[PDB]
Amino acid sequence: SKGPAVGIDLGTTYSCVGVFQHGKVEIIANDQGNRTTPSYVAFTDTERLIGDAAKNQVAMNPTNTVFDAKRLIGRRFDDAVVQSDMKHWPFMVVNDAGRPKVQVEYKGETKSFYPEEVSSMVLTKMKEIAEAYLGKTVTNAVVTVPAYFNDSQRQAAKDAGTIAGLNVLRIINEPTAAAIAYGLDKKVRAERNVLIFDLGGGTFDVSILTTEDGIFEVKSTAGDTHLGGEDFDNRMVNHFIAEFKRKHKKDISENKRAVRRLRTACERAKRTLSSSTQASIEIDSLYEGIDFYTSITRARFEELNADLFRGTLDPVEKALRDAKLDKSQIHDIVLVGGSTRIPKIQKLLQDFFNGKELNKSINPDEAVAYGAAVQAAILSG
Ligand SMILES: Nc1ncnc2c1ncn2[C@@H]1O[C@H](COP(=O)(O)OP(=O)(O)O)[C@@H](O)[C@H]1O
Repeated sequence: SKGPAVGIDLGTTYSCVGVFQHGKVEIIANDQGNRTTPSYVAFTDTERLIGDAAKNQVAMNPTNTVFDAKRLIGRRFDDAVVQSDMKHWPFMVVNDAGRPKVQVEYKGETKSFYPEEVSSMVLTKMKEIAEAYLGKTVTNAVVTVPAYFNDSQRQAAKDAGTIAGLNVLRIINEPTAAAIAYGLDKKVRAERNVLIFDLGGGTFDVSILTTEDGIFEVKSTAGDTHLGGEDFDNRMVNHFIAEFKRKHKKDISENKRAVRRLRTACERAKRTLSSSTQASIEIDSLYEGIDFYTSITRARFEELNADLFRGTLDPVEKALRDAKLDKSQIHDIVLVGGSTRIPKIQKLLQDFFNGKELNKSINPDEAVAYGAAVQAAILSG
């Protein structure tokens, strides 16, 4: 026997899967052709679309396109963290005897779903993707939950795998995976103090990790659970909403769809802003048939979020305090999280540790997956 054993990075927002076949951990590409998937589950009149095609339909299907599934998993309905977010989603999360589900309308009927199977649904597609490129049925996986996950959330995110059909070997911490990606545990026989800076698409996770000879210990976590990628897009989306409104003197705001088209355009823009210094927002017949055609500077950009971009440096210290370690004591700075591609966030942190070089060679949206797959081979039999 042998069996392809994949490591999956289930995200909050996006999830990436990857395997390591003889020598390299290759990161299973996507049907549309991406190294990701946005963690989106949609129910319409005909079908239930997971992955990308779901995310694309969220304007034209608001009330019945479920997402941010990972924020519910683990908690009971009467929890605080659910009560706050309950006021921020186009769908409905209800209670069923203390436990929550998402109520939506699937193929004309009205059904309800338990977080672990909304999150399972993603795994299922994530499952298929592994099968697509490898050419065989994939049963073994290793999943990533953040450091702040308690048994409740683990036993659920473990359960998303079981229900997906997956036989989950072990279930590990994101920050840890990252450190393993870089082989920071493959060490040189001293003690190790490592730092993880995930800056997701919705979550800012910071961790300071001690490797005491081959083994990790999870030291101190920290961050803003509502600061992230989308927020950055919101500042852009909020800006152009203004520039256009003032260019024509016609406000778009309360137009659910006009809003989204710009949205996805600001996203596209922001990403290239990490290499190029100029973005180009090009949306045809946006609103009242008017076209929108403009640009945004990388300069202009960094100043839009500047208040937020800058502020992240704060938890770095804050963990480092609880961690009972000085800036210097860290032997590794690992840039995990997609958003860490923004060069403004990069230098801010690189300056913060005073010139130190940053561990950023692997694509900050994959990284947590890379190890997930690696830690798998070891566990693979
Ligand atoms: N080249 C890029 N430049 C800037 N931001 C990016 C780039 N690529 C992706 N992002 C952003 O990073 C976020 C994705 O991080 P994500 O993959 O969700 O982390 P996790 O998987 O830990 O949730 C998205 O909001 C996306 O817009």
